[PDB]
Amino acid sequence: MFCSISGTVPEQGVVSTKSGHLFEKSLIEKYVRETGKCPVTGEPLSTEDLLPLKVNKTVKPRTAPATSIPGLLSLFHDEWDANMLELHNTRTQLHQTRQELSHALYQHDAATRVIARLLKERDEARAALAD
Amino acid sequence: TSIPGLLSLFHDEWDANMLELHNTRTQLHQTRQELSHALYQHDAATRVIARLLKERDEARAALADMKQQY
Amino acid sequence: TAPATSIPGLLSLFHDEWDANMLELHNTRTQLHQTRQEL
Amino acid sequence: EEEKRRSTKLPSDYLREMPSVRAPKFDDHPVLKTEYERVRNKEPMAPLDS
Repeated sequence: MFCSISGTVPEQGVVSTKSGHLFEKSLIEKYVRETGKCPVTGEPLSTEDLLPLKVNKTVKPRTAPATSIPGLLSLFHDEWDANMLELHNTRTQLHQTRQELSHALYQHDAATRVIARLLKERDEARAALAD
Repeated sequence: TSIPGLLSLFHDEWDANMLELHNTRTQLHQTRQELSHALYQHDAATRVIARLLKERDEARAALADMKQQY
Repeated sequence: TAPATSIPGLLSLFHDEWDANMLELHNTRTQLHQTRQEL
Repeated sequence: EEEKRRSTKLPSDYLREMPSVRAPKFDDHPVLKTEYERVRNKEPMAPLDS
């Protein structure tokens, strides 16, 4: 239901026609003009191709304390707190996952070298037994 | 400005924070594909050299029986 | 232009003029029913 | 392990060849600028005006 980039149910629901991916209106307009492409893949896209999927989302239910101007803004507060509290942790998870990937790549390179070497070992072993 | 401007700029900054977060998720998806390559590939390479060393010691036992004969 | 106090001060100003308007609600309502009584 | 021992360009930081993981792109909103500069230190915003 959620805009792929957003992750929660769009309040201005829009799919692009060319893609198959439903998007946030303001966000995906910014993004189509921000790289020129479809952010799901990198496909080239234009801003009108957006299709206004609007079936009147108005279902977002007031919770118990959130039903309040003091409450709605306090949860606004901890909400932005949590949005950045997720983004920065994703920054460092990228860093450690990326580091792990680099280590794995180096290990893979070492493995390829060993396989290349051990293959010379076996090929010469067999050519020798042929004598 | 006051409330329409406040909410507009809040909408903008959430848009920008989320474009950053999707940069995170996109690089992360590239990286986890790189992982699904790498770790499995090293398992496969352990398998490769295992096959090849069994092949080695097999040819070694072949030559060993050969020169046992003569 | 917006405060570089970005979420701290943005929230403090959000609340400040939110409640300024909520105060403009009360005084306007107050003179309204004051005048209802006088009428 | 011995494959590793004498590996050609043993980095274990080989992320150098990995793409540059760039700075958080809000050079046009000081908002998220100061947001991240504090947030990595995790020193929270105080709850609003109790």
